[PDB]
Amino acid sequence: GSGDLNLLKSWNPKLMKNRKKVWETEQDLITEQQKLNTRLK
Amino acid sequence: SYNGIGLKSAKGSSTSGHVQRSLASNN
Amino acid sequence: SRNVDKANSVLVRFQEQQAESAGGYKDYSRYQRPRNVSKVKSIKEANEWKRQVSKEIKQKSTRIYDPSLNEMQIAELNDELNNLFKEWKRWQWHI
Amino acid sequence: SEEEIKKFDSRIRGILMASGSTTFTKVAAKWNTSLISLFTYFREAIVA
Amino acid sequence: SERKAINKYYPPDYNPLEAEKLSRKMAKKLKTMNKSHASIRLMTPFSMRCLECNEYIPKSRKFNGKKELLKEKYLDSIKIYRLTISCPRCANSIAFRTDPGNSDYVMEVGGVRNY
Amino acid sequence: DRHTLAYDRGHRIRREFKQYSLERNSPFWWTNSHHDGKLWNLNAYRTD
Amino acid sequence: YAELFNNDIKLFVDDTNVYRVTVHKTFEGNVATKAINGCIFTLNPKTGHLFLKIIHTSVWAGQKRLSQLAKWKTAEEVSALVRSLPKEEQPKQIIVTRKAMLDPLEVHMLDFPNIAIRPTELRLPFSAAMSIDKLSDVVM
RNA sequence: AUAAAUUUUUAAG
RNA sequence: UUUUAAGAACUAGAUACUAACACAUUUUU
Ligand SMILES: [Mg+2]
Ligand SMILES: [Zn+2]
Repeated sequence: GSGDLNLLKSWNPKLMKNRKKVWETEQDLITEQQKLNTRLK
Repeated sequence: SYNGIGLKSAKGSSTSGHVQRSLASNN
Repeated sequence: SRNVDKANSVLVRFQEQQAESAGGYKDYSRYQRPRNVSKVKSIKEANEWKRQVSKEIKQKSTRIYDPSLNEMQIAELNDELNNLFKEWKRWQWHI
Repeated sequence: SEEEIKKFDSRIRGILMASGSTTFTKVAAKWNTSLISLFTYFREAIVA
Repeated sequence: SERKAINKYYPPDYNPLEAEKLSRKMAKKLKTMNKSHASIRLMTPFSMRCLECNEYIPKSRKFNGKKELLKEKYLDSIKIYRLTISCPRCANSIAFRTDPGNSDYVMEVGGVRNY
Repeated sequence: DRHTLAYDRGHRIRREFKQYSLERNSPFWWTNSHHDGKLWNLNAYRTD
Repeated sequence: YAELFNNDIKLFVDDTNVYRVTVHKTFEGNVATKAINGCIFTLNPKTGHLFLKIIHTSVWAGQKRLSQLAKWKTAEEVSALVRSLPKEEQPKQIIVTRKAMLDPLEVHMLDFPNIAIRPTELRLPFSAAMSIDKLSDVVM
């Protein structure tokens, strides 16, 4: 036991399971807002 | 029969200590 | 996991739900107010709900005089007192 | 030669003591990368 | 009573789904289960400066602290949490926020960050 | 990269003295896959 | 919206009215939730033939969790409905208003690899089709 | 002209 | 005085707590 306990808990955003979740949701919303921008043109 | 071939006993050798004559080289 | 999890599991609760029906357990150290007074039930019960208030009256009453110096804190705690003491009044009134 | 036999054995002991719990495929991976080295270097001699 | 325990003795009847229903009713009346609050042991990533006793939480310090699910939800759906930590010298509560869009924390109410 | 590699000479002794200047062993110290290519293959073993 | 009338033959599925529950009055007081007979609604955009599989609520009297049994039974009748179609009349593709019907149809339709399943990329008003008086008369 | 056969699990930290 | 919670029925599906334990990670493209 040496390093940060934060890595071993879920809520912290810095570790790679949650950062990936944010990546995915943001990517989906980028697709949606992109298509909806193209529709209005 | 144990003729002097094999291991002193199979304990730490992890094998089964199963020995068999070699049909290969005889004549 | 802290025993907060372990005391709330189904295997803990179910025996309490049997003890209510089979006897005189069920605490009152668990549940909260209950919010409304007149909705309470037979006297031998509100009797215990009432002490379930007076005890906190004693704890925080002792928690008044303490020098520990937080004046805002003891202000909100002071209001909490008044609230509870009013509740005590209400439980007496129903009795 | 006897020396580098003992070096190999000592290295296996290395893989063993180093990983308390590394799970599994890490261990097999390390042992692969060790053995393949030993054979690939010593190839012919080992038979005897 | 082994730490790793395979079985748990159950009463001889125990309709399990029935206990799920009656226990589901029981879940409302309890004080702890409904607290809306939470308690978690954690660390301070960004260090600190206290705004009361100006005490310094130097880099990363264990704390018994309090997690709360925030009524905000990042973007359309992402969870966002708010943590509180008491100061060692004084009784003071400092809070966090976790920004999923910007990985680092941002904080409020009772502490400032060192640069 | 051969045009560069012809200006790399003394690679072997360097490989052997990597023992001293860094901790982690390099199980293959007797070849550079750059100069010597790749001296073995396995994948057949897999299927077998 | 253009690909619908291309030479492929596709079908349209609306299961929303398979499960209907209306409010009535009990003899003391309540809100009475009752189940009215539903229907399974599929059409191709070309012929305009309305396939309805009328469903009587007596089938629903022995179950709980009726959302699952709903989507699954509707999927079944889509499967058998495909089994009413010879190779020339087999649909090329199938499209469903909801995306909560995708899985059970993927379950039943495995035997028909030539039949693709697709979600609706456009909101479609096949849910209120019971407002057509002839259809609702045949169902009631 | 050979008949040569090792093991095997629980708790605590 | 003030105050509203409690009961019945229905729905689809995964999430919290603990880190004391181990952390050359090496390596084939
Ligand atoms: Mg200990
Ligand atoms: Zn302080």
